[PDB]
Amino acid sequence: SHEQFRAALQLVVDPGDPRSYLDNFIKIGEGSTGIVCIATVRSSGKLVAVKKMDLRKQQRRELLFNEVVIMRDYQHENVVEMYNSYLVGDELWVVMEFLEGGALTDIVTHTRMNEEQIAAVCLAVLQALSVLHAQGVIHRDIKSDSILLTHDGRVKLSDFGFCAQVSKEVPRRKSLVGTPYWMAPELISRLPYGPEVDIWSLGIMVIEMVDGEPPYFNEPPLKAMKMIRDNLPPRLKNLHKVSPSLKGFLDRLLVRDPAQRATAAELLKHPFLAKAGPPASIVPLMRQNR
Amino acid sequence: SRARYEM
Repeated sequence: SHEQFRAALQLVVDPGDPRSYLDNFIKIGEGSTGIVCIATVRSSGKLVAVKKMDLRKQQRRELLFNEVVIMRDYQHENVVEMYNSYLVGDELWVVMEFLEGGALTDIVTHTRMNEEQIAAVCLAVLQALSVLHAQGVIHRDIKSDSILLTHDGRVKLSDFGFCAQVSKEVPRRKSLVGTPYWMAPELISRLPYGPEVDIWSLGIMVIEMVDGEPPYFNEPPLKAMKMIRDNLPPRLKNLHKVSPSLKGFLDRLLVRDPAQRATAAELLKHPFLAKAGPPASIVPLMRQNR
Repeated sequence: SRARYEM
């Protein structure tokens, strides 16, 4: 069964073993599905990232295919580029673009973003989501941890391990997936849902960028979910620290009824995004420059 | 509490 699954993965991944061309693996991160390492390409000295996922440690093993489906089919400026996949012993390894600026989480937990920087993040994320959503791909784990940065401040969406596809034949998903504090209310309620859930989750990430943490963050996950489900949309702690344009923007995101929530395509036209600075504006937020 | 841990 584990052996059964390893055989199945073998048929979809690239042959061989990237240890044959990579040196000096150093762990830089963890997620829910496994670890992320930096590695050096021996021929070039260039750096790549390698995501390692133990097949025996997944809640839903079959979701590991999402790594392969996205790599093969859905590449974009604001999406982390995946180069090759391999089966190495009991682990799936994906060799991918190294985002040397780290994750948006390290920024929001340690500094205050201004609205030029917030708008720049939101615009980049919404450009990615508009393209993904138009092809039926729902990310389902939008949060600051999934947004990665280059040294020069370019913003890219990562961690597609929990994504799903909708289509005319499967118009909604039903699975309980994501990270509790960021989950849409319709998804916690176990209603069938669509791309709208990413827009809610993006709202919660805006609250992260303003407040430093999502709502209810010092409640246990199950209680926080219950509160998201039953209560009016969560509020900024610091409502006085946001412009009316940012507040107006956020009110299109954190809408309980998914039919009334803005779509990514609509949000790209919102006047808040007119504030977006260039990638350069993000650079001073990163650990190496603060 | 304060869980950056997915499902």
